[PDB]
This record gives sequence, C-alpha cells and structure tokens, in this order.
Amino acid sequence: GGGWLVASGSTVAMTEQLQMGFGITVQYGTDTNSVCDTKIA
Amino acid sequence: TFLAYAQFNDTEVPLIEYSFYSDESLQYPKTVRVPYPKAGAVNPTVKFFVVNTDSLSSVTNATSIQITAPASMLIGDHYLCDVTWATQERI
Amino acid sequence: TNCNYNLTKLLSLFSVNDFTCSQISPAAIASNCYSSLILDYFSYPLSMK
Repeated sequence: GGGWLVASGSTVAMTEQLQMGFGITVQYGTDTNSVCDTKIA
Repeated sequence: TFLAYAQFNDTEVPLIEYSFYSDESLQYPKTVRVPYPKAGAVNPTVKFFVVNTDSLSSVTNATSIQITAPASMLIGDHYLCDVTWATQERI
Repeated sequence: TNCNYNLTKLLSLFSVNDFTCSQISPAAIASNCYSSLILDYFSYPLSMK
C-alpha cells in the first residue's frame, strides 16, 4: 500500500466479577434447519 | 462541564543532576534530579484526555475519554503544542 | 452446524445483565431452528454498554 498503518488502544479497569460479551448470528433456510432432516436415523 | 488534561511520560528521558547546597547547616549537599531531554536525546511522550465533570460520582472512578493524536503524528516522535476550546462541546 | 442447544446449558450459568436483538427477539433466539449458529465471545465492561 505504500504508507503506514497506525493504531491506538484504550483500557478499562478490570471489575471484581468479570463482565463478558456474547454476539449471536443465526442463519435460517433454505431446507436444512438442523440446530434446534437428511439424517438416516 | 469538561476538564481536558494532558499526561506526560518521562520514563525514558535522561536525568540532569546537579548539586544544591542550601542553608549553611545542611551537612551533605542535595543532588537535584530533573528529567531533561538534550538535543537528540529521548523525549517525553504525551497523551490527551477529557473528563466530564458534571457526571462525577463517589460510587465510581471517573471516566476520562482519551482523544488520540492524528495518524500523521503517530508515526514518530511528536508533541502536543496547543489546546483551545471552540464551543461548549467542541475542542 | 448440526446439533442442538439449551439455555440451561449456558446462560443460567451467568448473571445476564442485558440482552438485545435485531430482526429477532431473545425469546425467539432461544426457541427457533437454524441452519447455522454463530457465537462470538469476549471480555467486555458493562460500563461501555
């Protein structure tokens, strides 16, 4: 690319308990919804 | 409403040292040490913050938002040379 | 990809503080059937909700 990459980072003091984050993405369709039909059993 | 502040870091800045003799009764002279960069030496670094003083609280350590220098500065040694407020909410 | 899931399995284990969705509701996100399921996790402060 020819220049520089630059970044900066910030912090937050750790809490006593520990707090977390969870992101979810679900995908439906198109004929295979198998998290709750082409299985043998 | 806001209080903007700078933070300087002299960690790697060389010390100048010199004697202070003081009053005739001080038996051993005091050696004064000052971080002082000479031409070419390692410089202090600077970071910039703003705190909202209206939302302070004793329940909670204040939150200082760090405002980061432009990219053209980040690539090498720089200084913060001016701080001017434009409006109640512009800096 | 191909399995099934609880919330007894991994959500009563935590103290849930906030729960937001888009084009779905949390109730649904617990109920429904999916072709695919993605779970990203990280450390993160409530202070930056």
